[PDB]
Amino acid sequence: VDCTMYICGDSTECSNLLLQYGSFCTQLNRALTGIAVEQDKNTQEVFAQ
Amino acid sequence: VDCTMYICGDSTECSNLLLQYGSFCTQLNRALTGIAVEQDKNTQEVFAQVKQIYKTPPIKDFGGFNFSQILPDPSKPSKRSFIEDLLFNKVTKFNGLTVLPPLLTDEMIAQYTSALLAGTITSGWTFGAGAALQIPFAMQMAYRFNGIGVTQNVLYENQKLIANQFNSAIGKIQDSLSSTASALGKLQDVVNQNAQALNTLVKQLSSNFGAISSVLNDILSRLDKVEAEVQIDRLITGRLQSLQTYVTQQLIRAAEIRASANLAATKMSECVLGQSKRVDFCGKGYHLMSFPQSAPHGVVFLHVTYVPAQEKNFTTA
Amino acid sequence: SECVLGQSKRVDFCGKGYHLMSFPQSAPHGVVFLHVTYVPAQEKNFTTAPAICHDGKAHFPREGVFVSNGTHWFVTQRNFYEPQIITTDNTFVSGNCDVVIGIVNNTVYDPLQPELDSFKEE
Amino acid sequence: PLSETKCTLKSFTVEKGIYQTSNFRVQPTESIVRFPNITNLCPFGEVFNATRFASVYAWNRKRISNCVADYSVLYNSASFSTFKCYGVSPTKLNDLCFTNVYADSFVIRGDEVRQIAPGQTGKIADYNYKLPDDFTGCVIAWNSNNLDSKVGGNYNYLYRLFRKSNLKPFERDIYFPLQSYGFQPTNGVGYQPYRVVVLSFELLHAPATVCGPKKSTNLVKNKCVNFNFNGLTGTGVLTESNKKFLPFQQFGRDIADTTDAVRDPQTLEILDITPCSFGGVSVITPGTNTSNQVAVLYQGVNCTEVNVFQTRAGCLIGAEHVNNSYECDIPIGAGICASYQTSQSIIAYTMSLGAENSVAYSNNSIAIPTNFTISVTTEILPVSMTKTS
Ligand SMILES: *[C@@H]1O[C@H](CO)[C@@H](O[C@@H]2O[C@H](CO)[C@@H](O)[C@H](O)[C@H]2NC(C)=O)[C@H](O)[C@H]1NC(C)=O
Ligand SMILES: *[C@@H]1O[C@H](CO)[C@@H](O[C@@H]2O[C@H](CO)[C@@H](O)[C@H](O)[C@H]2NC(C)=O)[C@H](O)[C@H]1NC(C)=O
Ligand SMILES: *[C@@H]1O[C@H](CO)[C@@H](O[C@@H]2O[C@H](CO)[C@@H](O)[C@H](O)[C@H]2NC(C)=O)[C@H](O)[C@H]1NC(C)=O
Ligand SMILES: *[C@@H]1O[C@H](CO)[C@@H](O[C@@H]2O[C@H](CO)[C@@H](O)[C@H](O)[C@H]2NC(C)=O)[C@H](O)[C@H]1NC(C)=O
Ligand SMILES: *[C@@H]1O[C@H](CO)[C@@H](O)[C@H](O)[C@H]1NC(C)=O
Ligand SMILES: *[C@@H]1O[C@H](CO)[C@@H](O)[C@H](O)[C@H]1NC(C)=O
Ligand SMILES: *[C@@H]1O[C@H](CO)[C@@H](O)[C@H](O)[C@H]1NC(C)=O
Ligand SMILES: *[C@@H]1O[C@H](CO)[C@@H](O)[C@H](O)[C@H]1NC(C)=O
Ligand SMILES: *[C@@H]1O[C@H](CO)[C@@H](O)[C@H](O)[C@H]1NC(C)=O
Ligand SMILES: *[C@@H]1O[C@H](CO)[C@@H](O)[C@H](O)[C@H]1NC(C)=O
Ligand SMILES: *[C@@H]1O[C@H](CO)[C@@H](O)[C@H](O)[C@H]1NC(C)=O
Ligand SMILES: *[C@@H]1O[C@H](CO)[C@@H](O)[C@H](O)[C@H]1NC(C)=O
Repeated sequence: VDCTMYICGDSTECSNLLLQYGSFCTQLNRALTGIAVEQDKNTQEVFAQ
Repeated sequence: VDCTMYICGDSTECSNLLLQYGSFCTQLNRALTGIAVEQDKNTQEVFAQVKQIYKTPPIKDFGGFNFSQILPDPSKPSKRSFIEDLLFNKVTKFNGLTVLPPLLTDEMIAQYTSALLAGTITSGWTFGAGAALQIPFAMQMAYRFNGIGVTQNVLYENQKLIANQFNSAIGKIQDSLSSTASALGKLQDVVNQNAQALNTLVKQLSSNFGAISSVLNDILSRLDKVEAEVQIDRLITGRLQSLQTYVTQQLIRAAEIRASANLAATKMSECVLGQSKRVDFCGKGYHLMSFPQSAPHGVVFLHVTYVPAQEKNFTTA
Repeated sequence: SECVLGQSKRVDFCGKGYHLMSFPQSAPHGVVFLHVTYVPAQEKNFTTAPAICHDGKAHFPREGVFVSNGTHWFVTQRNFYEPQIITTDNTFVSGNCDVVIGIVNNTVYDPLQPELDSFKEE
Repeated sequence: PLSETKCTLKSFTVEKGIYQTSNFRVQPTESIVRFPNITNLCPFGEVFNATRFASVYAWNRKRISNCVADYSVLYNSASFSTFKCYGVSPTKLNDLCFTNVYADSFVIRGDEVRQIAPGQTGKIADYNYKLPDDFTGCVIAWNSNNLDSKVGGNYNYLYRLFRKSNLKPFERDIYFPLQSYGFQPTNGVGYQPYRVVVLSFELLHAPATVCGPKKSTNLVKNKCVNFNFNGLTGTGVLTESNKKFLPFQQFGRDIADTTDAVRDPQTLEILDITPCSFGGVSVITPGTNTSNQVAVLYQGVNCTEVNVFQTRAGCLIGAEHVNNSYECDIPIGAGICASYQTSQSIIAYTMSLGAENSVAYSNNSIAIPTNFTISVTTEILPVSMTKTS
């Protein structure tokens, strides 16, 4: 998920006011990315024995 | 982490307005304290599988097998082995951040591992069950080959060959660790995951949260009560949110680490203090033994395996 | 599953010691396992051997190890001292005894020779 | 300490264990105030008392710097209908210290000071003069009935009624769009003219040269104090800098976004700022059904700032070190454990790991059991918890 997309449609005003929260929503993307890699690792560990 | 520190620098006004949220941020400290105890318990469960300390004899006749690359040198101030030293070198404030040190320092971990290792070498798996019972290593090796469907004569006739292969493989481990640090990724990602979480948490102090300034003390120096309280409150709801996010992340990460630690304790119990009949649990190949090695914020198992090779094609019945 | 409905070969999974069995017991919001274990104790120190050369033939045990308390040799199992006279049905053979290391010399009683010798006496 | 634990736990009974209770923080010892000092006073009386003023169409921007402000005498005097400040409180201006100040002088009708506020829309706000929504500063307005109001009208002051475009804030623009107002004192209050002036500050992001009548206090090093450098208060211990500082900067700033290194507002020396020491505090104690004696652990802070014992956990007080090794009863950290044994006291020691032992070994010696024993171990596990909804 893209945070800026989900909250702000395309609006620059909303994006600027989301920036001023700083870097919360990099953390969310980061966590989801970790999950995404991790789900490939699980499948790899199971089937590539 | 101290919540009051992280949110409020020292300001009584911010602290009073944090009190009126009641007892959220005791919960956060409580959770972190639970984690802190829990990380000591994990280490305890892994390494304190042994009832008593065993020190190796000064006799190094084991039928040709060499273990001076995993037993400590008495000469070091911090008694550690060559492979341990390769391991410990290939692993690289005033906001409430109090970095509690572990209960067990790396020297103590090394003591425990040396004890387990010496007991494995001198006593087979018998010290896992009851009192330690001495035995020669060659006969222990025979025992372990009998466990996997190979008769012990195959050892006693091929003893020197087996010892040379073992020593060579240990040299291979020593080489692969003495050059490449990629192999430590399991521990290294954990260390990075924590040091990154701290940095993002701390960097959240630079954000305004809907205020006139991301620094509290500017606000205190430029406003009276009724509006300073508002701007501060904007900061509170969001610094507190950052802290709670950090707590949740650390909790989940700790549960993952717990699963890893219970697995490691299982491996220590079932592959150092004995021989695993579970196929491809401790090493690939038929399992014989293992050896543990200390590592910072982790453990290292060296599985030794019997791997058939160089076969022929026979016609059977 | 692995310690009530059977015997765990996994060392020090269900109780400390060699596992035999278990018994479960109810508990509020939990369960209680009572592992029963075999724990060796009260040992002695014997001088051993890896193998034996009888006529040139190396002998190894099918089970157990060769032991010596003194002026005598025995074979016995491994978690309990129960010394047995060595016989060809306790042991087995492979190869010559120049290839083994740490070996010792001893005569192995054979249970066929006495019956056969009895018939020659007749 | 024991009472702190009892208060923290919300019980009169404390069990054997270590409990975190509070935080320790070195307090300031005094205040030190520092400011730049100029021998000039800022000419604010020259603008409010000027005999002829700027129209709103062509409004005057006078600039202020290189002077010592004195707003308190301008505040404390009563000549002003309203005195409102936005992002800043009017009593507090004498504390801060700024880089520039702009006095924006003009005159306006009364019903239109409803409209002068920043971000508020309207005719005068969008066509004549604009204040940004992020505006910081003070707006003063005072009624004029013998100054810009006079019998026979007063048409020296013009207002632009229409315009084809809106302003970028703080800009001046040079049917005909410009019109005039009649200002007699005979008309009602809404129609009288009002002298209005806007003091738009830029906060410190550069060397400040404008602030109130205060006096500095001489600096100190190596003692925790409550500083104030160019209006930035705060607490910590100041010390000389090992750093090499650049000759336009003032403030060295951290990842935490708090000041770490400053330059003196009236000296060229550079000072490193360290917050004076703190640390979490936890209590070591046994259960209360044996004794009330306790010990204290001042985490992460050693014993030169608070029987004493120094550990890599912190400063431990109330316990006595022992060079014997007894197995752990209370964990602390760094391989130290505590207990309450026999008069009687808390003691600290380096934990043992079980007894030193060694297995006899050779290549021709083995051990076999002759007997055995049947133990029965207990192993408890949880399976469920209370189904809460
Ligand atoms: C066990 O292996 C180590 C491998 O290093 C042997 O130690 C080496 O021994 C030779 C002479 O024996 C020295 O020249 C090397 O410098 C030693 N290397 C190190 C790293 O110490 C050791 O001798 C072997 N054990 C036995 C009994 O031979
Ligand atoms: C089984 O494989 C091993 C190697 O894995 C062989 O051992 C090597 O034999 C050669 C003899 O030409 C020696 O030069 C090497 O030093 C031996 N290796 C080691 C590590 O010592 C062994 O010969 C093979 N067995 C058979 C029957 O061919
Ligand atoms: C080792 O065990 C053997 C077997 O018991 C001992 O030999 C016996 O010793 C008893 C006296 O203790 C004699 O009465 C038997 O006749 C012996 N039997 C045989 C077959 O010789 C032997 O003494 C033990 N060794 C030691 C040092 O105690
Ligand atoms: C086991 O017995 C054999 C003979 O029964 C021993 O072989 C003798 O060894 C000595 C020393 O090398 C030689 O002088 C003899 O010539 C050998 N005799 C024969 C027939 O080969 C053998 O040494 C004994 N084993 C041990 C471990 O002592
Ligand atoms: C001989 O064994 C080898 C094992 O790789 C294989 O190549 C060959 O196919 C076997 N014999 C037959 C008849 O397949
Ligand atoms: C005898 O066995 C016991 C086991 O504790 C031990 O004290 C002794 O060292 C053994 N014999 C020898 C020669 O070491
Ligand atoms: C054990 O090795 C030593 C070498 O010091 C030797 O004297 C002894 O006879 C060896 N024992 C066996 C059973 O090989
Ligand atoms: C303020 O004191 C400082 C001393 O460092 C000096 O630079 C400056 O000229 C003084 N201003 C006065 C006397 O007003
Ligand atoms: C002029 O303003 C100054 C301070 O700004 C004050 O001393 C003086 O009294 C004012 N003039 C009048 C007429 O009030
Ligand atoms: C626990 O508390 C009660 C009251 O102090 C006392 O009677 C009891 O003996 C105590 N327990 C012990 C072990 O002394
Ligand atoms: C506190 O700092 C260090 C840190 O352990 C300690 O060695 C020292 O005794 C204390 N400070 C001083 C100045 O002695
Ligand atoms: C503590 O160790 C020191 C060595 O510096 C010694 O003075 C002291 O006697 C030891 N404690 C005991 C009980 O021996």
